[PDB]
Amino acid sequence: DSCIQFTRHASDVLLNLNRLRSRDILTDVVIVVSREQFRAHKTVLMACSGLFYSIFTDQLKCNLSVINLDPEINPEGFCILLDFMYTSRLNLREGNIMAVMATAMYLQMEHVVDTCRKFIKASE
Amino acid sequence: DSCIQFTRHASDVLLNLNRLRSRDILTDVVIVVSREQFRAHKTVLMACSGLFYSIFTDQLKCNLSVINLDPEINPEGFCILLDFMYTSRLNLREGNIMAVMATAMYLQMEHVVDTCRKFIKASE
Amino acid sequence: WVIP
Amino acid sequence: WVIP
Ligand SMILES: O=C1Cc2cc(Nc3nc(Cl)ncc3F)ccc2N1
Ligand SMILES: O=C1Cc2cc(Nc3nc(Cl)ncc3F)ccc2N1
Ligand SMILES: [Cl-]
Ligand SMILES: [Cl-]
Repeated sequence: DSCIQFTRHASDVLLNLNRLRSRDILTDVVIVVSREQFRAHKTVLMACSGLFYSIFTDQLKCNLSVINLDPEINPEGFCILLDFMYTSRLNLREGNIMAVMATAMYLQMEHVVDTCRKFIKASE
Repeated sequence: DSCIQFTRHASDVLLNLNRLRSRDILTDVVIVVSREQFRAHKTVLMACSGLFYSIFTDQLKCNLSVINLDPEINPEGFCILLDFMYTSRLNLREGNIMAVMATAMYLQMEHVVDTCRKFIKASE
Repeated sequence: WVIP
Repeated sequence: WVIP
């Protein structure tokens, strides 16, 4: 086509979606990771994770307001990944990289799994 | 912080939100612009438009599944802006620029209003 | 704004 | 991935 494109649009949209999350505006699901609860927007989770895409495209699960993750999932790892979904920034540290990578494999977030593998390989 | 950032994340999120819109997945509002109907995600509309942000933060309007726009709004202008919200690309043409600018002023999409003003000024 |  |  003959369209023009606003370079910062996608980043500005994501920043606003994170502001809605902060302010608990139109959040429509609670993700439970053992004793912790995380509120989020189903559409953002589906856009970022192959696991959430499969969950919320299921005719029965799409209607659930609470999703319980596998008890082996670390809440801090999930929190770091949820922040990445809404900001593009990943708080990867020596002390959390194994939990983050395991969580990203479970959530099916291939780009995160890729950078974790690379950072682990560099330390070996 | 000491975060790393995935450059293409925001663009990939927006591309996936547009794929959900295409496939009518988790759309939760119908915007009526005279005889036409447009299905969308309330969160994407709020992230892009000052008018939708004000509508869906209102304690009564946040619960509506149908929103009727002012009868003076042109459906093609709205369609072009809805596509911009989900893609960052604006299909601006000599034949639609006045309707697009009027619609962007009503929707409170300041960056679009800015480029329309500039393209109009260049033709004068 | 750019030409994509 | 970059240093933001
Ligand atoms: O690593 C990842 C990230 C990821 C996100 C999605 N999300 C969607 N995919 C499509 Cl094709 N349309 C809409 C979506 F919301 C699916 C698979 C995967 N795998
Ligand atoms: O030209 C524009 C585009 C636009 C979008 C928004 N959206 C939100 N603003 C904030 Cl501060 N937090 C969350 C949001 F969804 C408000 C005003 C305006 N004016
Ligand atoms: Cl990813
Ligand atoms: Cl805008």
